[PDB]
Amino acid sequence: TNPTAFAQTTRYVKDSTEMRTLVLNLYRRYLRHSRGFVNNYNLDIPASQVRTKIRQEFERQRFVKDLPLKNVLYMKAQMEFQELVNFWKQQCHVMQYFESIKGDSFVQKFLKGAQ
Amino acid sequence: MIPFEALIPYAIMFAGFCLGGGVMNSAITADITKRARGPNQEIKRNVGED
Amino acid sequence: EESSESALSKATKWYLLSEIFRGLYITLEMYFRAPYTIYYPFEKGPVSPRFRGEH
Amino acid sequence: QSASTLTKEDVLTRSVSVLRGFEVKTKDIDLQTTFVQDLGMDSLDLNDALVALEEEFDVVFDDKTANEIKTVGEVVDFVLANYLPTEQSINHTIR
Amino acid sequence: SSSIQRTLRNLWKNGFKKSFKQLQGYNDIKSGRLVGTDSFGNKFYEVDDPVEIHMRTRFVEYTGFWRQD
Amino acid sequence: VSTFPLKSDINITKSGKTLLSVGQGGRSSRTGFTATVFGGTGFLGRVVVSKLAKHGTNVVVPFRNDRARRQLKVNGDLGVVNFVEFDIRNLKSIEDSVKYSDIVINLIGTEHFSKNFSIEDVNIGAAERIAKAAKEAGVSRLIHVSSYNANPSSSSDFYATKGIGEQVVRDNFGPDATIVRPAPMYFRNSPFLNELLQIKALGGNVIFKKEVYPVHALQVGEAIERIAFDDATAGQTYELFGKERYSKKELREMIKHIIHIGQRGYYPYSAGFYLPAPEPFLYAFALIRQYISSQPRFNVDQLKRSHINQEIDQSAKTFTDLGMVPDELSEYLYRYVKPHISYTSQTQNRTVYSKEDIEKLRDYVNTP
Amino acid sequence: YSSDLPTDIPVLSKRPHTNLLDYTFTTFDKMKNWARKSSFWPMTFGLACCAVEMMHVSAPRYDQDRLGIIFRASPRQSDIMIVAGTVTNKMAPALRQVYDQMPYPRWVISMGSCANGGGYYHYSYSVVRGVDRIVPVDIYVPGCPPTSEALMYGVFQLQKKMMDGQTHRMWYRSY
Amino acid sequence: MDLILLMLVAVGLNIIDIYIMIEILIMGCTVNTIYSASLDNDMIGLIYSLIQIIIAGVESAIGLSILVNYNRIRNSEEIE
Amino acid sequence: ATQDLPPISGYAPIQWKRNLPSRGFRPVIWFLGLCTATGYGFYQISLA
Amino acid sequence: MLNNLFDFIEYIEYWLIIVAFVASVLIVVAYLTVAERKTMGYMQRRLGPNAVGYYGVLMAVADALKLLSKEIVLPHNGDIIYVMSGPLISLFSVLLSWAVIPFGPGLSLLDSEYSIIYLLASGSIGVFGTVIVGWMSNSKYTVLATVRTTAQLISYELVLTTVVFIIALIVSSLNINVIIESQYNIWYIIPFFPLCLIFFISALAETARPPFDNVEAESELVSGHMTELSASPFVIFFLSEYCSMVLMSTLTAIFFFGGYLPFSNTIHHLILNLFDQHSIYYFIIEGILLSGYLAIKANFFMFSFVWIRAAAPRLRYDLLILFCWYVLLPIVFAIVVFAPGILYCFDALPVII
Ligand SMILES: NC(=O)C1=CN([C@@H]2O[C@H](COP(=O)(O)OP(=O)(O)OC[C@H]3O[C@@H](n4cnc5c(N)ncnc54)[C@H](OP(=O)(O)O)[C@@H]3O)[C@@H](O)[C@H]2O)C=CC1
Ligand SMILES: CCCCCCCCCCCC(=O)OC[C@H](COP(=O)(O)OCC[N+](C)(C)C)OC(=O)CCCCCCCCCCC
Ligand SMILES: CCCCCCCCCCCC(=O)OC[C@H](COP(=O)(O)OCC[N+](C)(C)C)OC(=O)CCCCCCCCCCC
Ligand SMILES: CCCCCCCCCCCC(=O)OC[C@H](COP(=O)(O)OCC[N+](C)(C)C)OC(=O)CCCCCCCCCCC
Ligand code: SF4
Repeated sequence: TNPTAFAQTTRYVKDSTEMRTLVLNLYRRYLRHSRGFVNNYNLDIPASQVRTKIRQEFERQRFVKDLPLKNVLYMKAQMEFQELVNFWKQQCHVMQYFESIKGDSFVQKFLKGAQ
Repeated sequence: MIPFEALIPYAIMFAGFCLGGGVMNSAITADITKRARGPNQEIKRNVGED
Repeated sequence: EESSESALSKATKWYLLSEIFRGLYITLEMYFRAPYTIYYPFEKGPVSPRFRGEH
Repeated sequence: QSASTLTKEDVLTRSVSVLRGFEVKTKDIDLQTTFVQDLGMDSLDLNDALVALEEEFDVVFDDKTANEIKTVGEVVDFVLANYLPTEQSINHTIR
Repeated sequence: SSSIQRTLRNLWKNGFKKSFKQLQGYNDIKSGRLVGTDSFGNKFYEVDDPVEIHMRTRFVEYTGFWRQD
Repeated sequence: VSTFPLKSDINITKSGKTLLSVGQGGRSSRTGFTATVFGGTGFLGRVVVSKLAKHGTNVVVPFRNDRARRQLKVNGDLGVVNFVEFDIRNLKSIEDSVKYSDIVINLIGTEHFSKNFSIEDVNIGAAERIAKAAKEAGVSRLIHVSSYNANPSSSSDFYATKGIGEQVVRDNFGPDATIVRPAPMYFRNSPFLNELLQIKALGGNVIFKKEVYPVHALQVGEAIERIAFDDATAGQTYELFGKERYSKKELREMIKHIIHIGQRGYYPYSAGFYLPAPEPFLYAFALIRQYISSQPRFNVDQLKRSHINQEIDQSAKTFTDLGMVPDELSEYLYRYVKPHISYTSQTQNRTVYSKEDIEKLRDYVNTP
Repeated sequence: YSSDLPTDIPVLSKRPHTNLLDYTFTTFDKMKNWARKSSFWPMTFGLACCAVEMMHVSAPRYDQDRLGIIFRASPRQSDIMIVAGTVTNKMAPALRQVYDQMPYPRWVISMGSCANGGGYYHYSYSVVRGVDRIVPVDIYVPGCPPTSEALMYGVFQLQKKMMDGQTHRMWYRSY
Repeated sequence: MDLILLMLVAVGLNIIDIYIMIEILIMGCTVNTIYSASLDNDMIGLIYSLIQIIIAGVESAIGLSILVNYNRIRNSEEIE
Repeated sequence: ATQDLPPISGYAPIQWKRNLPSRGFRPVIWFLGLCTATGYGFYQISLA
Repeated sequence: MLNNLFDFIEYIEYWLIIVAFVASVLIVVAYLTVAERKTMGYMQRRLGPNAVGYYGVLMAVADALKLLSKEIVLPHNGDIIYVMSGPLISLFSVLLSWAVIPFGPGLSLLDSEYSIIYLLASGSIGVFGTVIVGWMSNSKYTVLATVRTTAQLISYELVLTTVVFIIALIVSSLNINVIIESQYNIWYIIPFFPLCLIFFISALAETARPPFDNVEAESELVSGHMTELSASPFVIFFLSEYCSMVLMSTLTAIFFFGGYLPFSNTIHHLILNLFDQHSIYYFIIEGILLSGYLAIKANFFMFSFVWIRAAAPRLRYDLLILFCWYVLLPIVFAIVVFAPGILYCFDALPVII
């Protein structure tokens, strides 16, 4: 058998320096394919907004220290990339991904039953 | 056991051909014979007794 | 060279579609048998006392 | 046809404009201008610039080069040596 | 069970009025012995015809002429 | 939208009922309210009914078209959406719709007339009848949606009947009736944008010169939701319009570039994009199709309204009185004309017009 | 700009025929309703064990083809959508897209407990609790699975509702 | 209009569009042969017309194969 | 008596082995008839 | 009135003759769709349509009326040119091919010495109209079906054309009526039994009928070129495909079973001797009789179209290409040399008379 397009073999990285390079390479691939994401998924936003969204997700995991968490985060980030480029995700899922987003006071929540 | 219900559409298809042939053979032959009777309408349509 | 049929025997079954014509004949036999269809809702398929339906 | 028409002055000029649209410390960009020191780009800003410079020149930096790039002049050198016009259909050339 | 002899035989037994009703809802002209009639008015019949197939020995006549529920 | 459209879990209606809410606001939740949306199968009713049913408000949708109402049931959970076969010439059916509702929303209104109903029957006769039937049934809140240029003394038979309908709603239901005056509404399958997106628009040199303040249909549907669930909005008139003023000539030309019909220098002129005609011909053709065509075409009264521009009543309340910011057509124009773009289909690269790009295109359109 | 509206005119489904045009558009409606009921072309959308019973309706014992029922592969040639099987979250967008591509008039039949409300898999993380959360449903056929006769009865109910359509008399008397 | 070479605008911008022009141009010669042969009641002209049609179809196939192989050369990697 | 059981003598044996016996003439005969028909056909065409 | 009314019928008479000709062909095509399901149903031990009209006689009417009452799917109202031009070319091609079919001696709308060429030329246009549906279309199943239509056309076109040319060579004429009348003493089924099989095999491939239904393979390409077609564009293509089945069945009866010639000359004379030839009723009966002979033979081959569909599985089109080019073409080109050699040996080269 052969792997699908844009598939990477799973490997457990044991070097933080080597892990950092692999993350930066993948981050570039997300930016390069940003215009492809707008084309395939027929998004209503420019590719510039897509690249901004990509950076935010990479900035969330900027300060993760543990190496085992880095590998699982990296592996899951590769799977998502292979999913987007190959057009396996349905267009509704990608549209809702950009649909994501001031908290009320104590009394405001108290009046409506709070959470 | 001959299924007569299955043979009904073939009977209508058979009558489809017979409709075309029955009309074409008679309508065309009559018109050719009618127009061969004479040089005007009073001879083509009317039939003399003699 | 180790076949049991002559060249003309195998070519006659081949060119004249021997087994294809047999399959047509088997199909034509079914044309003269009683069909299985029942006329729902005027007729109902068999049911058993163990049947599970509306509560 | 299938050959580059790039000069060192044009590639530098187009590189400076694409780098000017970012949030850099200084707008005075030359070949010796470093990304980390002079312009002040962290890990993510640098790769945003590289992809931006990719789209401008229709080139793709290799992973080995991109991780090790320091100066603006290195980018201009890379574009001049690696740029190729994209292949056209069988009708664009002969017709 | 699909022959025209069976249909003409059943057509003669039922009469035109009953057979035309079967020609409108049943799609098949059929005859049988009256077995009963329920409280809604349906008439239930059983067939002694030797050429009837297994699951077709019992059938209903509905009260309506255009729709049967 | 939001996650819970209420400021509290208890709401006492002005009719005296106390309605409690259960759940966090999903499909399985309830708000305790029963609402009746007249004209729910229409363009705006589908927006309004969807917003009410998604949060658990029981919606009674009186219908005359059996096929058009089927898609409304998907909006709410089991038992939330209810249908009543009705006619404005039938009084028993109208009472049955409002018999249990605490809120009645009236979206019934036409710009045309037909063999069975005139503009006076619908924009006045129906509105008056529904308001009175609502009052006899003890409905706490009535919401009536007129047009943007409602005026009892207007030259347009649509603007006049809409203006009179505002008066009769208050004269029957009382001073507490709420009135909404939406501007031309843009959305998917929007009647406002549909005529601009049509190719063979005859007599556009006259029809498309009207200026308006178009407003997002989702906000108009959102505003009505705010009004029904806030009793401080009773007896008030709301003018719901966008901040920017557009003329249909500008939008018609802006749309042309987004649809890329101008990619060919000949095709728009050959395909009938421009169909100039003298106004008397536009009058005769509109008059003729009023007694020959069976489908509502551009009628005589819409020809008159093409000259009248939208006038904002300054004494009425706006979106800011409801604590909402109006949307901008520049930020929504592309995605609603996106279905009509010819080739698209990831051919080479989509031209996604951002909010900034739409305004840049508007200047280019206005440049001679 | 005065008006005067009648008060006791019955609804369309209960309005009798008064003049000649009431009979003319009723005849126009009946012929079109007769054809659509007669040419009942469902779309092949068998998802799970409820599809086996749908295949047995086409089997010689029941032979839906004798009623004019033909299964079409493409949504363009179909006017009935029979949801026979569990609708999962991974399948729901595909199901909605397939439904949206049917030209009107279109009807939807929901067959079996999975499509009706989730059934055995109601409390599953990957199951839609009823196909009527995604598409409008005209009739619900119960059972796990519904028998072939139970499905045929559901079709007969839909054909009965289709024969009551008054689309062209609606234009005459309601518009 | 002919002397300013208006026909150069009517020919499409693909190599296959040049092939169609050649077929149309040759077909003009055959129509002229058929027209003259019929007026003269001469079967030698119609024999000529038949020869032109067969020969014109031969070069259409030979030219197509060259264009077919030309496109194959571009799609030569064929790593699949 | 209270359970479904096979008869004391058991059930008669059934047929389960393949039963598709060959039918028709030998291929030589079919070829000869084809040549016989072709020869007679062209004889009538020749006469006409 | 009177005289003006009577000779106005004479002014419109031939149009009614054409309307009756069109009506007769459409009745067979409409009820072939019913007959196929009835024939397949009983072979499959079901009934087939018997609930739409009395015993199922209105099933064809319901299918057309329901499809004619459906919305047409297209991106825009002005995009009718895309998915309507193809169906019309296919329908006009097969309908024009019926102009040369004689229901009796001289009863063809078009009679000419090149009726055979017109028949082959007209049907070749229908092949073009089918491929137009995949006009740079974004539907991959329509695109995949267009490729297979061309592959099948290359397969059958040479064999079907050459077979008809051998029949025309035996009579030395390209007039269809002359070919029918040349079969008085012998039906070409006996001298050319191999060619009748090859003609029918070619007809199955031309009409995209199973076992050569690789174009509209439901299990492979959902609906083939019809996957995007709904309402009127679907009826026209469906109507033209079943018109082609009737045409090729009637051509099988013409080229090999004597066309309209009677099965029994003795019985044909017995039936016609009851009617006076000086009365118009003789020519009605003769027209019914001769067309009945053609109808009976064509009904059997329309039955055979349904019969082969219910017995044989589908064959891949790449195997169809090898079958037509390696097997059928060498055999047919052998007979095109065989037949003139036999006739010359016995001094029986054909002439037109
Ligand atoms: N750009 C816009 O759309 C504007 C809207 N408005 C007003 O907002 C309201 C909502 O209209 P909208 O949804 O946008 O588009 P619609 O034209 O679909 O609104 C008409 C609604 O009222 C119903 N209706 C009309 N006449 C009758 C009648 N005799 N009997 C029963 N029902 C009738 C219709 O029922 P059915 O669906 O069954 O036909 C429909 O639901 C209208 O009253 C309109 O005048 C005013 C300014 C701008
Ligand atoms: C008359 C015109 C119509 C039919 C023309 C063509 C018929 C077949 C010719 C080739 C036969 C062949 O090649 O024969 C080869 C085979 C058998 O030979 P085997 O395998 O060695 O037998 C083994 C040894 N035995 C000889 C002891 C049995 O025969 C067949 O399978 C004959 C099948 C015919 C039955 C169906 C008849 C109706 C078909 C449908 C018609 C519309
Ligand atoms: C011109 C274009 C081509 C022709 C197209 C023809 C298509 C076929 C027509 C559709 C059939 C249809 O509609 O008949 C089916 C309908 C459906 O009845 P239902 O809905 O169940 O209610 C009816 C039953 N009730 C009311 C008790 C519940 O029966 C009818 O009501 C038929 C009754 C009227 C019969 C009048 C006959 C007058 C003579 C006509 C012949 C000269
Ligand atoms: C000279 C006298 C000429 C005889 C005239 C007839 C010629 C026919 C040639 C057939 C050859 C063949 O069937 O070829 C088979 C080819 C390829 O098969 P293959 O891959 O080579 O395997 C077979 C080779 N073996 C067995 C030696 C290993 O494809 C097929 O399966 C074609 C199937 C055609 C069926 C069409 C149905 C028609 C029904 C007709 C009802 C009226
Ligand atoms: S409802 Fe029952 S039979 Fe139907 S798909 Fe679900 S589990 Fe299977």
